[PDB]
Amino acid sequence: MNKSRQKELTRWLKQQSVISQRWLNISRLLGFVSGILIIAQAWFMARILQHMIMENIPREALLLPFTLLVLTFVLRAWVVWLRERVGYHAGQHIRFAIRRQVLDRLQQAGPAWIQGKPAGSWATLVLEQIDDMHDYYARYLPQMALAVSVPLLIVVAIFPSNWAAALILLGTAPLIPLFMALVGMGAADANRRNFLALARLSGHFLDRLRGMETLRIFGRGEAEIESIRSASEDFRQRTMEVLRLAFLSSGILEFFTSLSIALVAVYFGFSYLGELDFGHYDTGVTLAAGFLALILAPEFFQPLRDLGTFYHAKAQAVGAADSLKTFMETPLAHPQRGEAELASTDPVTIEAEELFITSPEGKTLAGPLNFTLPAGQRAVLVGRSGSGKSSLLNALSGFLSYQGSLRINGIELRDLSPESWRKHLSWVGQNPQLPAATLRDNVLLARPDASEQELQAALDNAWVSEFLPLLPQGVDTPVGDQAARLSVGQAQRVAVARALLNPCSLLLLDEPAASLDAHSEQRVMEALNAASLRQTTLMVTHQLEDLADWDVIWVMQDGRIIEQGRYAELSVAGGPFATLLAHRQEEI
Amino acid sequence: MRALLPYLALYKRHKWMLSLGIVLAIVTLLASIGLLTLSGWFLSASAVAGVAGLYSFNYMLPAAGVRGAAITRTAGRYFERLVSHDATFRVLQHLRIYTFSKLLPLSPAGLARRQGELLNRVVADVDTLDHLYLRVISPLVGAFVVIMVVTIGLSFLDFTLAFTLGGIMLLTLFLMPPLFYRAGKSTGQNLTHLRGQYRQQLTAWLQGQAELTIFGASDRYRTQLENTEIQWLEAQRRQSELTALSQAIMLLIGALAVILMLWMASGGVGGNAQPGALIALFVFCALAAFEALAPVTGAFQHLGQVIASAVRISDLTDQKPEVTFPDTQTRVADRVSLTLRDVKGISLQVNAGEHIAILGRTGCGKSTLLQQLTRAWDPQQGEILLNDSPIASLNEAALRQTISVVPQRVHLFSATLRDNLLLASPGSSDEALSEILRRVGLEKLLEDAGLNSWLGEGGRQLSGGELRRLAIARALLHDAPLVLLDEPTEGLDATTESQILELLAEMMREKTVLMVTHRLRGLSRFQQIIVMDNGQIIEQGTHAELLARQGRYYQFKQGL
Ligand code: HEB
Ligand SMILES: Nc1ncnc2c1ncn2[C@@H]1O[C@H](COP(=O)(O)OP(=O)(O)OP(=O)(O)O)[C@@H](O)[C@H]1O
Ligand SMILES: [Mg+2]
Repeated sequence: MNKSRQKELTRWLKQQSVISQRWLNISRLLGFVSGILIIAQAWFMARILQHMIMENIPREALLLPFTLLVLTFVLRAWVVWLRERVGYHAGQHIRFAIRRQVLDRLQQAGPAWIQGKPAGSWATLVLEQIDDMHDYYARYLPQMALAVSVPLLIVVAIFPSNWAAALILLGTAPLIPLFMALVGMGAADANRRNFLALARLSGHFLDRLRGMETLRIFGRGEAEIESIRSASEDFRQRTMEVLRLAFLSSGILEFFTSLSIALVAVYFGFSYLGELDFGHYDTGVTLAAGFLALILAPEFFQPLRDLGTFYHAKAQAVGAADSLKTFMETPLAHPQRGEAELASTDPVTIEAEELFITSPEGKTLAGPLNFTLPAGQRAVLVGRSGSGKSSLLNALSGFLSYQGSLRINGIELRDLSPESWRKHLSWVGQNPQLPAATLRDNVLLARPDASEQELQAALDNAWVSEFLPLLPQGVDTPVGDQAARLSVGQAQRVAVARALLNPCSLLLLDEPAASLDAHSEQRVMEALNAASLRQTTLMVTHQLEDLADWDVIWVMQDGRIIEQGRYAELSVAGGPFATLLAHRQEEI
Repeated sequence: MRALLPYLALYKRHKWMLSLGIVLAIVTLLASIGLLTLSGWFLSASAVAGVAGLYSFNYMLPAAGVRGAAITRTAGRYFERLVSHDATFRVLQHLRIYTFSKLLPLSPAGLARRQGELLNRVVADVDTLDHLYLRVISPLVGAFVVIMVVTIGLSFLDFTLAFTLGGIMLLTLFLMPPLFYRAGKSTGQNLTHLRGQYRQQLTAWLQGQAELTIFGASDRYRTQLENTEIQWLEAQRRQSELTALSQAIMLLIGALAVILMLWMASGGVGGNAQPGALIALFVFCALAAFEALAPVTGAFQHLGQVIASAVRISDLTDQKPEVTFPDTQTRVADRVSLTLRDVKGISLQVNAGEHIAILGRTGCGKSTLLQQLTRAWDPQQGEILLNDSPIASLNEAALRQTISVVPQRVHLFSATLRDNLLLASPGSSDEALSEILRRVGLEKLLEDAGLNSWLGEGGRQLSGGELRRLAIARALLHDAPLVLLDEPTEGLDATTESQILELLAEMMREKTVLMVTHRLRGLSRFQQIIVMDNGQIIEQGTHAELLARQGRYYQFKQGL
């Protein structure tokens, strides 16, 4: 149909709605009941009002029509209550399925993709933006079904009593879509871009707030207030130009509901006076037919006027569907999942032949890698920042897909089943994260069914028990969000304790002592130097002076291993390592 | 709701656009009520008149009111929307300026206490305060004024009938919104608790995905996370279970008014035993008058959010800044000689035009020396003098001009390359701007869309080596006699580090440079090296002097 982004996103929003079609159909059925109970309510009010005004009947005689009018009002409130609890269910069961799809996809992509954006950027996509679509499904979609049931059902009711009053309402029925096709649909997509500019203006304010420290030292306080003023005024002027067209739809709908109420009153008003003798079916025009048409004339346009009240329900779901549609459609290259399984639990031998490491988007991270790590031999990766050192450790963990040959004990890493390969793996990792609740669960993450003796043995071997008394509750201290209770030096030792709790075939250590205290560096490397001799170890570091005892060194630059050898020969060779060692020794 | 007073007073800037928008909202509602009430009376009045009263009915006067009520409703709705949206964007503009103008005089200190996620609440709280007018004030004030105008104007017919329609409408404006805000307070508290627990568990599941999948715990933490969603989705249901009740009751109340008008006005309107046409006047007024009350119950719920956002913003902006700048007049000196006395009480003298290096080890001692040298906070220890005068005597406009800082954290604004450098110098020639980029070795940024490439969120993220060069470009553009280098060449490779140090010496030669570093590269060029631990200068002197005396600088060069 239409190639605009407004219609492409709105089509996506409706395709996600079949998860809860059952509820959107009950809400549609209850809209027909609302239309019937509106007509019955109007027919009783008109029938009561005619008796009092024309026939002069006391109110006490009209105890039956008053009773039926009250039930019709009571049933209307029941349907309204039912129709909105059904409406909530439709929205809830859609967001649950979309949130599950986002988490499934973002888990399949793995940490290689989750680290591409800040953690708060994913929570906006999962909490705020998925929830922004609730009102489209709970309110806007059910109301847009009500805007075609009730108006058509009102006309069928007033048609038998008076066809002229039915044409007044029906005559205005096709003009409203006609306005939309001509000029209304064009402004709808222009509005969608103003909501993007309003979200972009909110990032211009957040940027000036995040950089107040930089604006302060340059004396740009007053010149950024003017920058805020100009950006805000620029947005408002451009938005108000569009909103002059977009607010005609609200004005036209108010003109047609006012002209139709006026026409019903004028036609019926003069039909009683005898000036007009058309419209009725030769049975004469009564006051009951006039009130039925007049009571139902506002209700003919009420579903359409209420659909403009739910505009922002659609406008904020389209803004959310703008971000969820691209997320669910970005092409991701998941590392291949095999079916093989490692034979034994002895330390593994790693061989790489013309190995290339590829990011999920498709970019190459580490160039041609050729190395061999026999069983049980510790190895060191060194190099400059951004030289692809973590990519090698990510690839060995199974987080990045590789184009070359990377064999674990003579078995390709692609063919190894990740569920069983990662049981023979222990990674301390860079920027460690303690995702459990309490400090006892963070350590026991490797295996929750561990004896208290092994827990204490792991806590002692990792030098975590020495600062446990400083913690209030000891081993049961809750680390909290991002381990605010543990410092970066002592949260780094809990990661070591977690790594050493379970036996492993390959131990990967990525910058373990980087950005720790002078004391936590001693404690972490004391444990990791001793723990690296029990199995195959691959450590990434810049503490080049400490690493005089490791079996091999891989100086990695520009994604390639440019120098290999022991520390005794590389330090004095005068090549890439000597430059790195010379640069490192300047730091105090 | 006393928390809204500092922000209600912000409305004084646009009190004619804001009050016009409310007036147009009331006028539109009275045209809706007027048109249907007048239509209802016209039908009944002409029905009882019949054909016999055709000549003596005077139907021209009602028709002039039907024409006017349809135009007033048509145009009032169109300008209700325009005026109230224009005014909402003006309120937001003045809120953003007010918040920024109050958060800047307390920039380093006040917000110091996670400052990353604090600002996302500030941005979201200013947005929520922007909703107070259209989402809260306009519906509640509009409903009350509409009810009174109906109640007052409808009492020229029957006082008893007018008061029992307005009394019903006034009761449900003042009693029904508070009774539902109170009803859902328990669930609204349990809804905020479970939302932030899900966010905490989600973030810990995405951030720790490498740790969780390697240690085989990714599935059982997704389960705990998807159980907090189930509890959260149940608290969200019980919140709708109550909004579905506040909409059914609003339908029953407006049904009660119609029943009462049909019944009470049956007995009589005023002194009229048989009201006749006046029965339909009151019934059709009760049918249309309850459209003014539709937004009010949901306009009170959002008032709780606006109040909550108001205290959060007032807790920040209504802080006392740590430093107060005198409003005096000073001429910026071409040469600045910096001297310090007893600031854990370190004293140093920096003559004009000479470079200084400070060799504090990181972690063991953090150099807040550059922070109180830019008046982020006052030095409690002692006195800091700038060019033989106290630093506190300089007004902010001249303090900024006399000190140029290259902070360790370089901020890359979401703006063009030209806007990231006109920061330093407000007016610089487009060529003089481009010369500095070549000098600092940033000619690569000039290759593609030079001085027009979007930097930051929009695109073109700078690397660490290229981002340090940008901070130095800002310092070199913003010509100041005194330059404070905050750990430059940290986290950069050996090639870039040597490139910047030579850039520092060649470009900043007639400037008083005070460098804070924990490296040892290129300290021979710096005269009077200062070495300190935990804020205590062990010794000092030129590069040769330190080696001769065999102090702490000597063992540093020995690898010990
Ligand atoms: C430009 C884009 C846009 C924007 C941005 C906006 C922004 C806004 N807004 Fe708007 N709207 C619109 C577009 C818009 N808008 C429209 C179009 C309409 C119409 C709808 C109907 O029809 O009604 C409205 C309508 C409207 C209204 C009425 C309706 C209801 O009630 O619901 C209101 C109240 C509002 C508020 C508001 C606010 C507060 C804001 C801030 C954020 N809004
Ligand atoms: N997931 C990714 N997607 C895209 N590019 C990436 C990704 N991870 C790393 N890179 C980039 O690939 C190159 C190598 O990065 P990598 O993290 O492997 O280096 P590193 O030496 O381990 O880093 P550091 O010095 O910070 O420890 C850099 O340009 C880096 O920014
Ligand atoms: Mg790395």
